[PDB]
Amino acid sequence: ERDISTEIYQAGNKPCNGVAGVNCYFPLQSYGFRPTYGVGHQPYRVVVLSFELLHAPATVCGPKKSTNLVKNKCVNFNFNGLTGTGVLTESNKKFLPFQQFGRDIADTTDAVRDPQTLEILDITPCSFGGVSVITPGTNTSNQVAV
Amino acid sequence: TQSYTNSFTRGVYYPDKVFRSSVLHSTQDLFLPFFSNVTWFHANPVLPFNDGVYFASTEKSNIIRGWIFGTTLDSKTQSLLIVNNATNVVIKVCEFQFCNDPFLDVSEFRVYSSANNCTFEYVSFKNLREFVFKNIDGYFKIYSKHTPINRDLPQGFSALEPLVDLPIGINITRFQTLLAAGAAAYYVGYLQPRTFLLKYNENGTITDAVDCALDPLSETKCTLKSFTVEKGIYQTSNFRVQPTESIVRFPNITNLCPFDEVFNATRFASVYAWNRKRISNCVADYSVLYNFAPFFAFKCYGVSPTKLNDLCFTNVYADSFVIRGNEVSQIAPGQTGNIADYNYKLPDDFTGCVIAWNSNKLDSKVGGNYNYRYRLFRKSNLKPFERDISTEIYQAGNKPCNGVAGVNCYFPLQSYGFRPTYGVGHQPYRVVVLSFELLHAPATVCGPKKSTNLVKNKCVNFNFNGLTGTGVLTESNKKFLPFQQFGRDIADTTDAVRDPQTLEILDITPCSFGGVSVITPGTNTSNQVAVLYQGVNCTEVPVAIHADQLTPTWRVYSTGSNVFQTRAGCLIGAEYVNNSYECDIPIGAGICASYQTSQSIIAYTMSLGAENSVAYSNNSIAIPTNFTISVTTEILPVSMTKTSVDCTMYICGDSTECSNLLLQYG
Amino acid sequence: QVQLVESGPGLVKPSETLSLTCSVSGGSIDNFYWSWIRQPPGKGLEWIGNIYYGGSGNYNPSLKSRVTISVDTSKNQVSLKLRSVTAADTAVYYCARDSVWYTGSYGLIYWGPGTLVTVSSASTKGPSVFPLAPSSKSTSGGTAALGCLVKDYFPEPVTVSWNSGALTSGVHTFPAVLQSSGLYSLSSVVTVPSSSLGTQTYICNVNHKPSNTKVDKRVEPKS
Amino acid sequence: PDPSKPSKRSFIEDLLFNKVTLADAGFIKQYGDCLGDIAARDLICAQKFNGLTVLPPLLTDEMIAQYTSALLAGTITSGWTFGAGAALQIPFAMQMAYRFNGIGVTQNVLYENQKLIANQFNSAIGKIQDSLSSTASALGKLQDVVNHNAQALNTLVKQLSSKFGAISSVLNDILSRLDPPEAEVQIDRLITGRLQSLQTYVTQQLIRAAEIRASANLAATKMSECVLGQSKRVDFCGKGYHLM
Amino acid sequence: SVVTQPASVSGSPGQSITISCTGTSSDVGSYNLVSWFQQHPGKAPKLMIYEVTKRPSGISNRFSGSKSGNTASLTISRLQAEDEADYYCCSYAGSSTVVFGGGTKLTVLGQPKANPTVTLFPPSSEELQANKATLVCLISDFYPGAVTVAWKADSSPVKAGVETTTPSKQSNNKYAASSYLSLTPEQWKSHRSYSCQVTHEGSTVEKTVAPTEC
Ligand SMILES: *[C@@H]1O[C@H](CO)[C@@H](O[C@@H]2O[C@H](CO)[C@@H](O)[C@H](O)[C@H]2NC(C)=O)[C@H](O)[C@H]1NC(C)=O
Ligand SMILES: *[C@@H]1O[C@H](CO)[C@@H](O)[C@H](O)[C@H]1NC(C)=O
Ligand SMILES: *[C@@H]1O[C@H](CO)[C@@H](O)[C@H](O)[C@H]1NC(C)=O
Ligand SMILES: *[C@@H]1O[C@H](CO)[C@@H](O)[C@H](O)[C@H]1NC(C)=O
Ligand SMILES: *[C@@H]1O[C@H](CO)[C@@H](O)[C@H](O)[C@H]1NC(C)=O
Ligand SMILES: *[C@@H]1O[C@H](CO)[C@@H](O)[C@H](O)[C@H]1NC(C)=O
Ligand SMILES: *[C@@H]1O[C@H](CO)[C@@H](O)[C@H](O)[C@H]1NC(C)=O
Ligand SMILES: *[C@@H]1O[C@H](CO)[C@@H](O)[C@H](O)[C@H]1NC(C)=O
Ligand SMILES: *[C@@H]1O[C@H](CO)[C@@H](O)[C@H](O)[C@H]1NC(C)=O
Ligand SMILES: *[C@@H]1O[C@H](CO)[C@@H](O)[C@H](O)[C@H]1NC(C)=O
Ligand SMILES: *[C@@H]1O[C@H](CO)[C@@H](O)[C@H](O)[C@H]1NC(C)=O
Repeated sequence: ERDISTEIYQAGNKPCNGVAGVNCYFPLQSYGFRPTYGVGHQPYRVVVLSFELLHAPATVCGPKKSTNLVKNKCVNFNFNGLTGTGVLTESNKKFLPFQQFGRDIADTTDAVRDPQTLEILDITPCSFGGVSVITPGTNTSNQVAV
Repeated sequence: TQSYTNSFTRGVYYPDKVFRSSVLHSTQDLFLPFFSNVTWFHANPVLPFNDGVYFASTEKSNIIRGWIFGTTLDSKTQSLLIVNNATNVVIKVCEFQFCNDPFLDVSEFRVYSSANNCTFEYVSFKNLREFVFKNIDGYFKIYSKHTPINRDLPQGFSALEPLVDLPIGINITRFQTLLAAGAAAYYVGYLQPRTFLLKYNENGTITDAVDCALDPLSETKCTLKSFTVEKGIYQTSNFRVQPTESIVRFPNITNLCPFDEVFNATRFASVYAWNRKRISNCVADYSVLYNFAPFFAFKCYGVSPTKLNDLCFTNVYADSFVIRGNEVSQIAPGQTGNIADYNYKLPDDFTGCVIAWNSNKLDSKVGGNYNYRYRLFRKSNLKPFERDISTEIYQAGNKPCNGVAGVNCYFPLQSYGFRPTYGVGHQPYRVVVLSFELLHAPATVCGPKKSTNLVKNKCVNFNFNGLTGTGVLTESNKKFLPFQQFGRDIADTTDAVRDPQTLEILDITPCSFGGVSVITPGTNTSNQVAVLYQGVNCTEVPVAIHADQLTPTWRVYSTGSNVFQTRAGCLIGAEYVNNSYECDIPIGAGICASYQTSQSIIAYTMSLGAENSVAYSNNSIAIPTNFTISVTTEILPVSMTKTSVDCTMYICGDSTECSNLLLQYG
Repeated sequence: QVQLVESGPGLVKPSETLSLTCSVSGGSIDNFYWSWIRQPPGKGLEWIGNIYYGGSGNYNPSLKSRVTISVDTSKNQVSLKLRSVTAADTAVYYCARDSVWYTGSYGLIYWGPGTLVTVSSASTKGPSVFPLAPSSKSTSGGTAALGCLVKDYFPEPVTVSWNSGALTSGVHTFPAVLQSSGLYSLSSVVTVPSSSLGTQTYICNVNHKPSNTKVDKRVEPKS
Repeated sequence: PDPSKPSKRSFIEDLLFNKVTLADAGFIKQYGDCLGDIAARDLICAQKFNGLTVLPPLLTDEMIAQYTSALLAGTITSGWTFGAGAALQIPFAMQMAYRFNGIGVTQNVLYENQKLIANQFNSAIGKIQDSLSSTASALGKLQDVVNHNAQALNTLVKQLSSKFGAISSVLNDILSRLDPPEAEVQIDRLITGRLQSLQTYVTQQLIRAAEIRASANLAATKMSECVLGQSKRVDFCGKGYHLM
Repeated sequence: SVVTQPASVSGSPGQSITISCTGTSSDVGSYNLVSWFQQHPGKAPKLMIYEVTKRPSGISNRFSGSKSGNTASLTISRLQAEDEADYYCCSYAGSSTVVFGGGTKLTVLGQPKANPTVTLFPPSSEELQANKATLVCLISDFYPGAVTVAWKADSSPVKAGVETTTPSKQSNNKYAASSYLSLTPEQWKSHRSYSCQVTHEGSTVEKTVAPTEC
């Protein structure tokens, strides 16, 4: 919030009526800023960069060459800095124009919107499963099944 | 013309830009509460804005065109103007000088006489059109939705898709409608910070919502994360009485602490003979310490500098000396070195602040300043906060020195160089260490804080010498001895305090709170519920209708709804019946509730069964003359679901760094 | 700004119960500490007790076995009851209230005028009001002191006004005397110009609360 | 049952009730009870002020007494017949003869020693009375259950004084002495510690509840077999040949 | 009373006096909650000091409070005539209990000697119709408050039927008293005159009444 008002501040109960005096101060005060001052009293220029983060169509991006789009394969995707690994498929989800991605029960990104071609891509974990080994005792044989 | 209406379930908008389908999502945001009190205007000063605005209008001719937003609307500050032609929508934020009763001249600009410094411009059966305006952060968010109707606000449901978001950081407090003799009508409501449960269907469309604070049934629905509730009694929430006012009690101290003569000393002491000054019986305003020395920042341990004005300390100690840049890191708990071992040692549990600033201009001489000395040799390390100004000759070897310097016989003190041409690490630095004794005895050093009056027998937010809390303060019978200042409880909670100004004892009690359960038949049966306040007499049930008596904003009628007192608590909304039936919804202590015939919820004492005296005598026997073959059914669980968990996939799904870190956990 | 006025019987027989009610004007009960104090005639003050709307009730340990103090917000008053009344309880009783700046049992700030309570079985008797007419020679000096003798009444006190309270200047009401019969007698005398004896009517109003006796007596020159 | 007493319990049931002292019955606790600050129940007030409360059982003690009275009356006036179908009355001597037949002793033994058996039963009941009325430490198991639950709650309360590595164990002190960002770390440490204490309490309660449920199933089986009938199982309904 | 105060104290106008209030370590030595009340005769006590030192609004700065050890002191500077009254100290005794002091009566030396004013009233006509006779001798505005009353039938002394009040301080710091002579109508009409004599500091003033002839 910014406050560029210059109204006289009323310290006490007496109204100031726009006149400085006892318990009536001018809200702004000037810095000294002389070159002979110590480090803690010298002027410092401050720039604050505030990042709105990525929820809407991103408009500020880092320098990053974008590759082609690969579908129906296990790939490492990076959509506007959202990284992951999975299979990207054409999606039937009916995104409204303001939306940019969809989430799941575990707040996992289940679908994305391609920034260049404004289409919807479903993201699926590539493929995985449990592997058990059936074996008689090693005292009997080294032959196993999977 | 101002009529009033219920908003019904109107005013639900998409809270974010994330697609969700077939899910119930709980969101806390500025929503228009269900069945709120909206104002209906017919066709004129400016209405307030508050936290948000819900605008609505049923039309077929498009008479209402635009809106005006701002605070004063007199060209002294930026104001928002939204208009729309038959094709385009024009939004400006110029510093308009609005007329008293603006209106678009059927175009023209009679709305505003002047418009300067435009810092933003944007161009882009009845029908009910609804809009929501809210000005959070630096964005003006406008949501819109228009639906055909065949009614002020139909009892159906329709979400409001977001329409525009504007990056203007305008402060807004008032607003006004705009239209192009004619007549018009529109509805206005105000948003509040409510929690809603939204229902996203398959297509990602919000189809239903539940206002979690509307009534006990909606609270139950939000607790269960469901829109349908089975018959039973559900422990929903806790009721708590909120504090009414704030009380601050500090010692009546007027003297200002003498921090000027510490930092503004003509010459600081040597580190081996560091100066110590005691600060007591004064008010300490640390925000002025930045004006005495050009130090960059505090280094506070156990406390944060910005909080130093909110605390009271029994005593303060200012220790001042001069070291060089390399040794400033040794002024800290747990350090070792020449300064930490032989000159100045801080305890490992140090609670205070360190303020070190470069003084190369004052403490350096062209030929070298040799006034500042440090102890280089000592038999053993110093204890914390110990001073050793001895100058006895140190004996390095086995030969006694007999007060004469020589081989393996050194003078313990050595002087710093301190020449102005040295590097930053070798230049002199003045160090002031503030040690806080903390608050156990009567505090003598306190921050600048006006103390208020004393309020007893009420739920208040108290602040006794920086000890903050919320509770009821009552006069205490505890026999404090004069040296004591507060009493503790089993959980080391402050149970009693001593008022610093009037040296009396005050007991502190938690204000009032309890469990709240909701007795309900199925929502398929009725929406009528009863409320059980657990373990409370039917007099501490919070009755006052305000925003400082309850965490649940809803309030089931505590008088008309038939109250009843069970050993389980206070039951509101159930009519006690002298009959006894089988237990349907167990409330407790032999009391059950059911939904019976109009129909309502009844509470009763459960029935154990029909009494049956057996016709016993010493020569009479009952013998059966017939029988019956009974087939009964007994169900027994045998096994359950066999589940397997992939630990790495669950915790660290497709992440090598996470997997490597997980390997560390055994 | 609040005003506290005590009321109740002025005579209680021994071994009875004494009840007093303090009525509040210009304020509400709220959460203030309402305290009852008493003072025997010619002796020091003695704190009886106090109570606030929250409940409980803190009493003097020497009297807590007999004292009961309550508060009624609906009727906006404070009630004091003292059981097993003995002759030692004859005293003037006051009610006091704490302020916002001196909250607590120690807040004795806004005091009532008080109410005298006497403990005995002696009969209550309305006073005899006799017109004390000054002598003709006493009125020849320009000043006539005319009065009313309030004689043979019990118990104290009585309030004597002149012309329904209109006449206040020059009115002196002397302390009552204890006669050998146990009854009380005082003389309320007003000094007036002698010129008004034939044109102004002087009627003394003697009010005795214990018997609810109001006597109006016109005082005329000796004839 | 004794109709004289308010709660229609028997003499022995009253002795048993006096032998076990509940820490907290779960009934209504007046606000002034803990506001008085003189009460000797400071443990219960501390538990209640930190969110730990006790819910009352659904069946009051009078209802349990009525249930036991009904079971006793059925057993006395109808033998085991009331556990199968309708209660069929039978003189008690003949029922005891049935039991004697059930343990392998001919009923003429019961009929010819009826007075002796009655006297022995009365003397045994009197000795049970004296044993209950003399030895205070008789109902060890129930008191152990009550003490374990109370001790668990007291430990949960005392866990609130632990810093868990934070600067202080009081949230208000942390909030007052530190800025929000730093204070969040200490509050996180306290939250983790107290959450772990709650999880420990709940796990112990689940295990102890499983044990209590096993005991309750055993008690229900003993009620069905020992009380509603005569049991041939050895040492299931007491040592010796079970009669009733 | 646990709290002890001096019975009385005297001072002259202009000088400063001190009233002490000695309690124990549990009432005065424990809390800064000592209050000083001023009570005039026939009036409710008026709060002069609260919280040891604080003066309520409307109280002159001539009254100051202090506490040391178990003794609270009220200092009155520039004594005046109206400051002569009773002074009490109340103290919070813990456990919601307040204890009052014994009370101290201040005396101001500034009051000079004042001779008494006497007024004598004979029985009224109604009282004689009531077969009773009462003579009223009202004495006012005398200082010091010590007078002696003697009644005379003609010239002979009268001892029976005399009821005299003790002196009572008036609102003007002077004293008042009243005497009553009870006589039968026959005694009233039989004597030529009756007299009331008041002696103060050795000076006697006499008033006389006689039956009226009609
Ligand atoms: C014993 O009970 C059975 C039923 O439980 C009786 O059988 C019924 O008899 C009536 C009249 O004879 C018939 O109308 C029913 O159809 C019969 N029911 C069945 C299921 O067969 C039987 O009569 C009874 N016996 C005695 C001796 O009373
Ligand atoms: C980006 O756009 C430029 C011109 O607009 C085009 O030459 C380039 O190929 C585009 N890059 C990608 C990755 O499509
Ligand atoms: C090998 O191990 C199996 C265990 O299943 C055992 O049955 C078998 O006898 C063993 N054979 C030999 C040769 O040890
Ligand atoms: C809305 O508030 C007004 C007064 O503020 C009241 O008269 C009206 O009844 C309220 N509306 C409803 C539906 O209760
Ligand atoms: C989603 O849209 C399709 C479009 O035809 C519609 O048939 C379907 O009913 C919609 N889903 C729901 C839950 O209404
Ligand atoms: C503090 O003391 C001063 C004078 O000692 C007084 O004026 C002020 O009112 C006191 N403040 C409070 C809060 O009592
Ligand atoms: C330090 O004190 C001297 C006098 O002792 C004064 O002249 C000077 O202004 C002070 N400087 C600061 C920074 O307070
Ligand atoms: C409503 O739900 C209850 C569940 O308790 C069930 O017994 C009842 O039959 C249901 N009624 C209808 C109409 O579905
Ligand atoms: C509820 O409060 C009233 C009044 O304080 C009291 O009479 C009653 O006994 C209380 N009930 C219970 C169950 O404590
Ligand atoms: C229940 O019975 C009691 C006593 O007979 C009576 O006081 C009460 O009013 C009855 N209540 C109802 C709902 O019948
Ligand atoms: C048998 O029962 C009757 C009443 O049912 C009773 O009067 C009688 O005493 C009983 N027999 C004996 C021996 O007591």
